[PDB]
Amino acid sequence: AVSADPNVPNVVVTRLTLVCSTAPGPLELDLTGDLESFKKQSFVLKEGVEYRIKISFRVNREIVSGMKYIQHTYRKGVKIDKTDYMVGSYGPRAEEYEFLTPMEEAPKGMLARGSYNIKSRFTDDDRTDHLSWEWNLTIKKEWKD
Repeated sequence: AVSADPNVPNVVVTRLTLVCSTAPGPLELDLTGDLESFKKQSFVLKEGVEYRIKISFRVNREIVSGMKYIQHTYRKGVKIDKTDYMVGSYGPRAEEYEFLTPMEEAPKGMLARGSYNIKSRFTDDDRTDHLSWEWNLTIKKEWKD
């Protein structure tokens, strides 16, 4: 046999980047198969840093007009705030795309320092949900020192 039905998906979060003004670098997270490693590691940051998010996703099936990027800030198993970032429509033609969110200040404060489990659900207008994972955000005071 020379094939096993790879089930070519339409739109799925290929990778996740995180740039900033004083960060160590664009943290890249894997969102293809090895996702279990997310709960094993977190993202170190500083008290409420203004960082942007770059989502990447392949589109080789149909045009998904109405893509959305949600994210629930879960704390110790307790959702405290969640929002939906409208990405935009994307038609298949070559490879994935590179979305970009504005600088989002994280939670700051002496107690704000710690790991923050987040719930991101990659879906569209309403047809269905492309993919969703969970990663913790470890806040700090001088991650860039």
